[PDB]
Amino acid sequence: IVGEEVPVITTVDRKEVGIKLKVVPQINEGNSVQLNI
Amino acid sequence: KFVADERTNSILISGDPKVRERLKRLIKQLDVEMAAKGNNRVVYLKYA
Repeated sequence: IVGEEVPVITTVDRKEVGIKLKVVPQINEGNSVQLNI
Repeated sequence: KFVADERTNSILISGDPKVRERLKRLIKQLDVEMAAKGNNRVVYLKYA
């Protein structure tokens, strides 16, 4: 994440906004990569 | 007749020197150890 945590009413809570990439790769035993993104 | 110890894992015998001939034969007969069977296997999943 490149961004900022900003508070939001709900009370209040910290929510992150910006450029964020959450990836979980697993590699086929050669070449192709599977991505849960 | 027959004995063994699994402290030592050794056949003991009670009886003949014919029992000594044939039961040194069976001392030797089942001494063999089975080759590994790959009873378990670790498989690398490519996709799933």
